[PDB]
Amino acid sequence: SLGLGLAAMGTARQDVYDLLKTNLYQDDAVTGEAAGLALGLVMLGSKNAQAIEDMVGYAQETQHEKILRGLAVGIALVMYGRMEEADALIESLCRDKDPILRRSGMYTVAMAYCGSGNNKAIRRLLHVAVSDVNDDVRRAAVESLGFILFRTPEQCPSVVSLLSESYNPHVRYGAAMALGICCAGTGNKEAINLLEPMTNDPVNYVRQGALIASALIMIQQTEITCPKVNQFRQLYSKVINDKHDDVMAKFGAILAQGILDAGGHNVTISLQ
Amino acid sequence: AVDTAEQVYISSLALLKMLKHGRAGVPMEVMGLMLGEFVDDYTVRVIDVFAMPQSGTGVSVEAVDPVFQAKMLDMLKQTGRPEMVVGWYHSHPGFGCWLSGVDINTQQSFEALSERAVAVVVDPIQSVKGKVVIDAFRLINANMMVLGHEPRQTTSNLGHLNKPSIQALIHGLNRHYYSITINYRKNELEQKMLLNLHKKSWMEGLTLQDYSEHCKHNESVVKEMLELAKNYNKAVEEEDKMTPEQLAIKNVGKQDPKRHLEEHVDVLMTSNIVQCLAAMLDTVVFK
Amino acid sequence: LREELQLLQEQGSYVGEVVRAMDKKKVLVKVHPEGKFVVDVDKNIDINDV
Amino acid sequence: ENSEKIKVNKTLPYLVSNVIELLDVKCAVIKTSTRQTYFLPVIGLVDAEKLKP
Amino acid sequence: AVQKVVVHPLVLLSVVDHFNRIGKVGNQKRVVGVLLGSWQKKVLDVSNSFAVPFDEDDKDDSVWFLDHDYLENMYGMFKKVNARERIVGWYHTGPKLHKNDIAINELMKRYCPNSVLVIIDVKPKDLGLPTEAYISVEEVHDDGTPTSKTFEHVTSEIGAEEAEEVGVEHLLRDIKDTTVGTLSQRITNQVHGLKGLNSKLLDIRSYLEKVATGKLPINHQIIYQLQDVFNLLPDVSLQEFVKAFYLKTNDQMVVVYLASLIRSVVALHNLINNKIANRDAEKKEG
Amino acid sequence: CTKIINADSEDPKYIINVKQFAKFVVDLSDQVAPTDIEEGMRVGVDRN
Amino acid sequence: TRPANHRQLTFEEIAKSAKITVNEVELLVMKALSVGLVKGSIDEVDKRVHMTWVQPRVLDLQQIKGMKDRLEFWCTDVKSMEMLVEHQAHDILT
Amino acid sequence: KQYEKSENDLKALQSVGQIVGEVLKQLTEEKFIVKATNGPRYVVGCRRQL
Amino acid sequence: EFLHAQEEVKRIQSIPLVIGQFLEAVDQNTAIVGSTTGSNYYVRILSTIDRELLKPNASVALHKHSNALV
Ligand SMILES: [Zn+2]
Repeated sequence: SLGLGLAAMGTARQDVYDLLKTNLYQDDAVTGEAAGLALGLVMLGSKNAQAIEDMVGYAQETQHEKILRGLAVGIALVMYGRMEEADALIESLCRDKDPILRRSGMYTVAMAYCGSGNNKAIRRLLHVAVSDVNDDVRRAAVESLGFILFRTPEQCPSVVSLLSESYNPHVRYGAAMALGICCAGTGNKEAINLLEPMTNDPVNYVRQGALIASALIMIQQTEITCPKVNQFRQLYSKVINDKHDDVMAKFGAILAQGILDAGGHNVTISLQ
Repeated sequence: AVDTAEQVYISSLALLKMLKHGRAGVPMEVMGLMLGEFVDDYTVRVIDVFAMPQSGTGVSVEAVDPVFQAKMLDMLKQTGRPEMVVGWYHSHPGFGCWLSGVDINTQQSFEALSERAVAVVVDPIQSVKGKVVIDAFRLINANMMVLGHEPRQTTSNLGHLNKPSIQALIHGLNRHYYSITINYRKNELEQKMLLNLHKKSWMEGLTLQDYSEHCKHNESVVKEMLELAKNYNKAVEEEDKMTPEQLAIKNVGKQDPKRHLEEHVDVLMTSNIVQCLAAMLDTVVFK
Repeated sequence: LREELQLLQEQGSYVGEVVRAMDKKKVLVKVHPEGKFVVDVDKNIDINDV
Repeated sequence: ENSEKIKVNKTLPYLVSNVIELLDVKCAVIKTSTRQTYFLPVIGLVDAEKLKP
Repeated sequence: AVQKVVVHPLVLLSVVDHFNRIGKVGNQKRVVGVLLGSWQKKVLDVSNSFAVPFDEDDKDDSVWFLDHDYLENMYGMFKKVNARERIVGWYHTGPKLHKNDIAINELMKRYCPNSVLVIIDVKPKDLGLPTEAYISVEEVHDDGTPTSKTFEHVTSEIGAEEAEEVGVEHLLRDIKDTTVGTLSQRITNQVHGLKGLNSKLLDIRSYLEKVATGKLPINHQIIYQLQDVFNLLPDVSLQEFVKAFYLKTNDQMVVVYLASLIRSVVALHNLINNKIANRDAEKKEG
Repeated sequence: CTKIINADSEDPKYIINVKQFAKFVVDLSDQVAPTDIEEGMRVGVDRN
Repeated sequence: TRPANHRQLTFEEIAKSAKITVNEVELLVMKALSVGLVKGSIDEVDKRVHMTWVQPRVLDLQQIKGMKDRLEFWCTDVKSMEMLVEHQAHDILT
Repeated sequence: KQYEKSENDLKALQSVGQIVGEVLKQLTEEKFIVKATNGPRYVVGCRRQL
Repeated sequence: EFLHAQEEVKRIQSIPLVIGQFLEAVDQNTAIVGSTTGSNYYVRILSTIDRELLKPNASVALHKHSNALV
């Protein structure tokens, strides 16, 4: 189903949509990630009557949570850049007390507001970034900053300047990925200035996301373009030949080696 | 088919039966049973907890009464809900949590009966301030004994909920069982009715705590605040260039500057405002 | 303040007088009310510092 | 069944001790061979008339 | 005569779950269970409870079932696991009590003579009432009324215990508000403290409307004779209580010249200390 | 190792001191012959 | 008859309505204080009798009607002036 | 009569002991200084209405 | 959060504490204390106590587990 939803991504084809429904109503715990992701990919940017309604109707009475997290991204991905038409759905998912579904609305407000400097989005998304109690939905708030602000990458170091200096690591984690996805491939040196204490944190996994975001920003950049390239290649090489770190601490390092030389230095990442 | 990073759901009443039965028999390592449901492959939930009578042997397989087993289950089928047992617990007061010698023997009987039968160890007397020392564990086999136990896979929720503590890893833990993750099934229709009903006082908000106890307090605080102002004068009129950030660190006394300042003034502000606002509203409301 | 509170919530140390050192990061210490002990050193302390 | 339960509740490891006095408000003071003084509200599986300091 | 009951916070909770056990088939809208307790003094204590299979029909409204056999053996098990605990009464839910409650209470007074029932409110959880406790008395009647059963009132509260407040604080972790916050918190204590002042007023509003109208019989014993004591209090005699307000000036005096001056002067230090540190770091930058 | 005060008939009922620890009343194990448990004898005693 | 509006009763009203002489109104009210159906006090330079009264009895339904009107004035004073406090201190409430 | 003695024994199975000590001095209204008969010193309180 | 940090600190001193005696002071906020149980210890101390009450000796209160000065 992941292969079928990816190859038929954005088709709005009825026949792949039908057998993905009867895959969803198998009610297996482990294919719920499989049914929910592919059901959004075939309905990407659609805003259908039955697609949102059946998925938001199914996501409460079930008993597992992999079934919920597949439909979490799926109902976020069924709408894409509607920019005003999701607002009844955005208000509906966040007012509920389901923590996964509140997190699902945070990915939905990200994908409906791509690249636009919406004042109503940056007010509301930062509001739940302060006052909410579950850590996972607080991350998807501060992770959704790059999805709405990647068109103007200059504001992103200014607004995540103190988001990287909270007390919990979860806000600091999604702060680190927000530098990685707002600024795509720029030799910024201001975000790199921010990421240097981020990779020197006491907590392990926020250092991991700092290593990945440092890998995302500087693909295909030589030392003469920005002077922080070979500094971090040997920093990646230090922590991967280190012994006494975590598997969590070194998962981002070996992944950073894969990102930095991707495509044989021929391709790049650019949401723009 | 092998283990992953699981998740343990406990009900709100289940944790309350743990700490109450542990607080009851605080010296002598109380014992009980754990009743829940296996919802999938690798998340376990528990809804119910009932205890066991005290055996002279101790925490072992001999403390399990089979006639108290089946007849207690006989009643809970016809009233409430029938469900399958999913495990057990005991209390270990002398330390935090690790499976001891006679702990691990009765575990092998349970995993021969059930699929997993997760153990639960709780110290009742350590949990004092605002946190509970609860952790659940689960035994491993000998087939992967020269291989890496806990065969965990594609997830990232394993590094949380505890690192292996050194008072627990000096015993078994690692090459004998594994640790598992526990969160709480937090629900509505219980949360607010526990909150508002446990801490509440209706008419307290507009009492007066009088004046004869209150003007005396306003009398007292101003007097040392006068000398606190005199000590505040002394540092301000001093004002010497003896490298004043180094002059302040050689004159540390847990004292004046700004710490022993307006902190008192804030208390003098808040006490008289709440006293006078309660005084003015009570003249308004009553006739 | 939170860093100050976590480090205080920790079991205390023992005081013991060193008689004389063994070789390879080992010493010979009676505590106060027990027998003697041959223990290991930490990173920051050395044999020549004993 | 009650006498079977008392049978399995008289273990083995009987820590011997010394009774020093007896009170009523049934009450007794126990000094063990660990030289520790204890006090009870309830005596146990004996008779108070069968006992003495 | 019972002084008051103490609600251990496990029992209510253990009524919510059993209402939720049958709640998938719940159409009886009432759950009877047995209230275990610890008799201490004239004051009463509650520690535990359990349930019982119960049916009832509004048709002939006296046909119902308390399982004595289930009440003997399961309480015998709780006696075996805990010899401290015994029965003190029973409970039911569905906040309107029903006509059968004379029959359940007068039945199981042969288990504990001064038995007591507690009505909880599982669905109403909003304004001002955790529970209520009833008791039975049988005097002649009164000076002149016919005899009856007449469920009476016992005042109630919610108590606690060490090593269960730990379970209270650690399971909630939601709002975590302290009483400190003396500006913001104490004013809101005056706000919703007065939002119950009219709430009890609107309840005493509705009662004498429907008895002055004259529907229900006038309780000549306590229902207004205690109010006849009440309605003279409110003394507002002016020309000496007007002279309460130089003590108001006295309470004002500490606020005005002490707290407004020093708070301003301390923040004025932060100006000169910053304006020095501004430009003396600016003139040394070059 | 410990020392034994005495024994009683039909049962172990063994009364055993340490002279430094307390005085226990314990049972014999399976690996013993119940004849050679004479009084005043040093005997190997379990820890649990 | 006057429910603590101005409960400081003058002596001539007692001496007329009880039709007792003027010199015996003091021995009459000291007896009612001795029994305990009233807990007032007596002035004699002004000869006005101050009243605090705690003894209850029956109230014929008509006095509930006047009690309703006093409770309704009691209602809108509590209700409206709470709306004053809430609307004034709304932003520090939370 | 025999069953009476058995139920008294089932009641008689929770005398977890009490520790015998003596009051050394009074610290505050609800803090005291006591000492065990062979052990250390402590700071304690009363029950509710002692 | 600064008030909840104050609360959990200022309820470390309402516990049925054990009694020891102050023996020596090492440096800033760390000392040697001997208990009434004997077996001399070495713990860290709080941030609240004014240090002018510990000059050769003091009757002091100690924690149960962490055995700190309170
Ligand atoms: Zn154990």
